[PDB]
Amino acid sequence: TDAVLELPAATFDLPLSLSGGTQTTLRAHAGHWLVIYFYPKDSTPGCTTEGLDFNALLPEFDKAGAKILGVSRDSVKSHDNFCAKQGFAFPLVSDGDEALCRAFDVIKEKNMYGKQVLGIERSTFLLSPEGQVVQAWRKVKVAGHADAVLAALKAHAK
Ligand code: NA
Ligand code: NA
Repeated sequence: TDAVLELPAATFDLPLSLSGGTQTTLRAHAGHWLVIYFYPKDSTPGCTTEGLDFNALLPEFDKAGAKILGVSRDSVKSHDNFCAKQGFAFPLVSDGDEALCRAFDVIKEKNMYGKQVLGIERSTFLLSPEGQVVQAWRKVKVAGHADAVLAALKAHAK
C-alpha cells in the first residue's frame, strides 16, 4: 500500500560489493532506514557534489538511525579512491553488473547519436525498516537534494 516501487524478492539478497572490501545486502539493513542514492560516475563534478552533500549530513541521518549507500557501476578500487580523496564516511556500492540498478529501474534509455543509449539516471530511494521503497526521486537535481532527502526521511520516520 505505501510502497512506490516493487523490487523482486531476490533483490534483497543480492551481494552488494562495497568500498573497503566487504559486502552487504538490503535484507541485512532490516530494522533501520536506508537511503540509496544512484549516481552515474565516480569522481565527476555532479557526483562529487552529491556525495559531499550527503557526507555533510551524516550526523543528521544518524540522529534518525538511518544509513546511506551511494551506488554506481564503478569498480571497488575506483570507489575506494573516490571515498579516500573526498573523505566520505558512508559506503559506495560497486554495482558492476548493474543488478541493483536494474532492480530500481535506474538504467534509462535515450535516443541519441542515432543509437539507443542506456545509462544510469541519477535517482534516490528511501527504504523503510521493513524493506519497503516508500519514496523515490528520479532525474535528480543535485542542488538541494540531500537536504530534501533528509527532510522526507524525517517526515516518514514518524
Ligand atoms: Na575523487
Ligand atoms: Na532497510
